[PDB]
Amino acid sequence: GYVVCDSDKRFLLLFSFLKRNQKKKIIVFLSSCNSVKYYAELLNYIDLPVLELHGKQKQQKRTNTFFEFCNAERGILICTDVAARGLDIPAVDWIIQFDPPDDPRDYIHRVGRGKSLMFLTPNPLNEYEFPENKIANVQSQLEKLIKSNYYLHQTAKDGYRSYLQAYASHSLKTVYQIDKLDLAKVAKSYGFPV
Amino acid sequence: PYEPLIDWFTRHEEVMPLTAVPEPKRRFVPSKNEAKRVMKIVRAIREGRIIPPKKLKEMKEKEKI
Amino acid sequence: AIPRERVIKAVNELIKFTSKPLLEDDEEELKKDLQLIVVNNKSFTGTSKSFKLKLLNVKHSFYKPWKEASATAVKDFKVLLILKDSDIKKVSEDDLFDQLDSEGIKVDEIICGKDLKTVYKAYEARNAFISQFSLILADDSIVTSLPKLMGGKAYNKVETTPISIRTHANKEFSLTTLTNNIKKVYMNQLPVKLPRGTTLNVHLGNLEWLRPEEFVDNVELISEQLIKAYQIRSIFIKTNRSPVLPLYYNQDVLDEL
Amino acid sequence: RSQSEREEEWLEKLYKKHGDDYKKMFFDKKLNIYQQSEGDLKRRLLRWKKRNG
Amino acid sequence: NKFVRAESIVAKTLATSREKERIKRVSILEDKKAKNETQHIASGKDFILKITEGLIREKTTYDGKPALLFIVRVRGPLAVNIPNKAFKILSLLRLVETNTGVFVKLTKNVYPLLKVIAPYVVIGKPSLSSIRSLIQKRGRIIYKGENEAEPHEIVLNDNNIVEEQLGDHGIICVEDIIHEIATMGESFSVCNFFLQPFKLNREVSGFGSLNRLRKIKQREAESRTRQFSNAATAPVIEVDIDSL
Amino acid sequence: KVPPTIAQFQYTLDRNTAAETFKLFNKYRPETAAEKKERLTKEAAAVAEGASPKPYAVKYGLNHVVALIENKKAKLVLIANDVDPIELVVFLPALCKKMGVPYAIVKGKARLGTLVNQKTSAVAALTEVRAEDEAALAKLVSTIDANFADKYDEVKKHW
Amino acid sequence: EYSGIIYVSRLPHGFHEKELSKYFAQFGDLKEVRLARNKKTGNSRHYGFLEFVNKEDAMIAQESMNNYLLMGHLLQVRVLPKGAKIEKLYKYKKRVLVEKGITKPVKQLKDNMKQKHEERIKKLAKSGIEFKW
RNA sequence: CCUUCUCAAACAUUCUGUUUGGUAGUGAGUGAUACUCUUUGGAGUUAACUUGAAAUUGCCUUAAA
Repeated sequence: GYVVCDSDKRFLLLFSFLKRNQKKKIIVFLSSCNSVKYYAELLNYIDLPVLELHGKQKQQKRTNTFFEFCNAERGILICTDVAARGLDIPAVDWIIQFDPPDDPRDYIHRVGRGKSLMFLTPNPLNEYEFPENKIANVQSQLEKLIKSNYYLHQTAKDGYRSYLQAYASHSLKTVYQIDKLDLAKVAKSYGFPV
Repeated sequence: PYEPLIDWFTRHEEVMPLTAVPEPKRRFVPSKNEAKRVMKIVRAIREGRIIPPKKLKEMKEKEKI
Repeated sequence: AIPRERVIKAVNELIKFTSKPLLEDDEEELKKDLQLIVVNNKSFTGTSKSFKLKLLNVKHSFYKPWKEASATAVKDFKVLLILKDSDIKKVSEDDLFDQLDSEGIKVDEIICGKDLKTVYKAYEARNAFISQFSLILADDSIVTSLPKLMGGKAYNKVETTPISIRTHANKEFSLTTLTNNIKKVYMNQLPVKLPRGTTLNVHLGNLEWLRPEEFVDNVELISEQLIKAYQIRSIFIKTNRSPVLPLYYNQDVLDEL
Repeated sequence: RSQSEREEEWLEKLYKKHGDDYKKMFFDKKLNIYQQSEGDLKRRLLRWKKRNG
Repeated sequence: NKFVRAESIVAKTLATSREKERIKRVSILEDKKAKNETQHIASGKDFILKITEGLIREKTTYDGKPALLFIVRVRGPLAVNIPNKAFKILSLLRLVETNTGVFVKLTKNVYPLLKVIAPYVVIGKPSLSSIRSLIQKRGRIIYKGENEAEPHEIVLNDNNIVEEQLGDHGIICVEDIIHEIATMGESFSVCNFFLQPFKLNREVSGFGSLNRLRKIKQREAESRTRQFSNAATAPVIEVDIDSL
Repeated sequence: KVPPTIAQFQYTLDRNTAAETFKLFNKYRPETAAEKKERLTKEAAAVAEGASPKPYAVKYGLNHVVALIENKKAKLVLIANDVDPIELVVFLPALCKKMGVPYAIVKGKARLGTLVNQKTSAVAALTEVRAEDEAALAKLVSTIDANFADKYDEVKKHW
Repeated sequence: EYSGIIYVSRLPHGFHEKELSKYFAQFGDLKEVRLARNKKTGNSRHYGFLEFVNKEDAMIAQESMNNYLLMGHLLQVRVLPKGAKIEKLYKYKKRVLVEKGITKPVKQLKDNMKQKHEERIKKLAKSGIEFKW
């Protein structure tokens, strides 16, 4: 149904899932195609071998990687909302959209084709009670990791920005620029909101 | 004549930095000015016009006795 | 010699007790996993509260699958090496990987005695440093100095308290003495503390590791080394707050009281 | 126009470590300090290969 | 009469905590070494470190042989107040004053007491010239003044003063005192309490331009040429007294 | 008679706090022109025959600092009260308040110069810090926010 | 109003009644000083109370020590109103173990162990577990 | 505003192996049944977790001027 998490504990909770669910086939959805260019660099760097799908990469790569995910057994991909339209795989158990969606109505059609949940503190199936203590302590490791690579500083820069630009180009009363930037920055690990 | 300065603008703290200037590579990479100086002294040692710090001890171990 | 049949029957009852009818694994998974073998005596080390970890020899490694699928678990297994002030000046991490990837163990971080008293001296920085790691190794010399440098919270567990490793061939440091002793502690030894009281549990760890026939060999040799060295009272196999499994029961040690 | 005595020797260090794996080479820290991109790196390599092998 | 800052008053206690616990620790292991109850302690023997001059650290065990030492007062460590066990030994050796030397013989009874005062003293076996030059350069004698005054400590100027105070023990002159000090004899306990302590001048000996920098250079040379072991199996640091 | 944003100075940091500031700050000395030169000659000797990490030292140009506040790089800022044109700094305590950056007016413009190899400094700031002193800094900050920011909430008012 | 009794917290590691009495003596004649400690082992809870014979002395000490960075953690001092006196804080040393053991005969405790062991085998059967011997 | 108990033997040489002994910890709190002793008092143990070193009262002098 949904999980309630703050903008600090947002990617913290996501990273906590992907390590334990390495055996399974789960789907992570983002709003921007410039957000997945960050996550599919971090997780491949910290050795959770995820797959990368976005608009900014070439079509033959977009085909030959997504094909490999269909024929896999243990795999995991990161793809956007708009790029994953029409090509859905039954080989799935968790459909977990991370960002707020494009259409609040069309997402219902996206599910009933897998288990669905959202992430909302600023904003059928059951909610999920969440332990505060057992989140992974990889934040200061990431804070050291961001300010010492440049490439991951730039991809985080255009991860944070593109996410927040898509957050402002929404239509709902819930998703209308309420979330403070002192929390949203630590999702992409910053001392200042870029 | 002497009103207290009512801080009508500093009351509210800023979240983001003022400018969105992209950080340069050189702020993360080892400095190239340092590399320039080092590779200048390197030349000076090959030419023999700067005597190395290791031999400078040997020039005073033999002299001023 | 203890009966192996009662050990098989014990672990089978542990299988039945673990097969019983949230999105994170806060307590449910630990109470499922964590086996502990209790050993009772009339006053273990009765007056001296030393923090020595008795390295009980075991045929089969439980640290190995603890590595392989702590990779899947949220809390990762990483190998720490506390050394002395001349060692890091002499030996890098790359030489450790050169000689320990051959069998397949990985040294995560090497740590000086300087680092625990300057950079990791802040209490939250210290706690969050050590609690990340499960295997704590310390060169023989530094071990006695370590209750002060890493504090008491590092000693409340069995994981976070260090293991005394010898690195000195006739007081001279050698890499080889480290290379083979890291192997012996890792695959052939299980550490456990000795409290000043009566009760002692041995943290065998997760029930899921080493198919129950192997678990018999673990328990067998543990009793083969704890009853020979010390006179003891009682032994119980216990998963977290089960009705206990009385394994060994002695009536000839109590006569001296 | 040629390449520098150190630059060449630093390029040898890369090729003997990775060969033609520019991605791994670009994410390396021990040899690739000044975080030069693949295009910059491979250009230098193609040049170094022309004076050597 | 001055105000005492808070930082200093906590620093003194925080350092004496280390010193009280350290002295008790050495006291326990040395008590358990003498009673032959060496069942479960760190080490049941005695090492001596001899640091010479590029700084070679030797590790040699202490023999049962009686040796001749010249203990020199240091002033160390920083925030420490001396405990009861330090007040006692330094009263017996009469080394309450800083920059002050004394001669003692080292035996199996003397050596355990040496580990207690090791952060306060710098020890070592002197040579014949170190002893002989020291006595002919510095020397005090506490005896009566003109007619009334007692506490005059003057100087080893004469040999007839040596006659009047010692005499019948076989000692006649200052060089004979040097003989019974360099070579361990009968009259050593007689003349050792006759030259009570020595008055060594301090190093550098100033606060100013050149003297502060020279004190800085020597102060960093201290921690290199001397270590505080703090453990119950502390190897006794012996240094060159001919150089010192 | 003083307008409130002037003599928002003169209400400086106290004795015990001040020394403890320098206790931290003297740990973060920039290399001297002599030292920098020898370091590089040490490099040249070595690198002519046969790795390093980025070095923390405090930051010291008025420019550089006014860059650093407002960009969030700054953590602590030290601002000397007596300056030839006061105007050269009068905005600075407010700017910091506005970017939420912890600041303290220190006494002795020369005293800043000490910690930085220069004659004077007007302003120095500790941006990045070593691992061990990270806690030391953040506590100092709090100490400063108590005895300076909270103690003088009325520094923006009263002539 | 306020009273001579003071509250001090965030005390340094090893800043005891000896040094609380000695340092705050320089502010003036103190009446009565305490420090809360653990009973399991004799060490400070890092907070204590002390009283002055002068109320004005209490407020002067508070003015000068309210935020005092002292070896890794800043001293917090608070005045107390009329009432709320210094009551029950005892000097607790390191408490040692006392060896009360044998007294009862070996045959009594043996059959006590037999009773507890047979009931122990009769305990697993109460909740879904069957185990031999 | 000082910085912390930075290694010893007995046997064995497979280029270092075995055995023996060595550590008294910031405080405060959350915590699911077991262990022996004691005779009612908790005595001492046994998983785990929280935390900016957090907190409201358990009966020697040249390291100076």
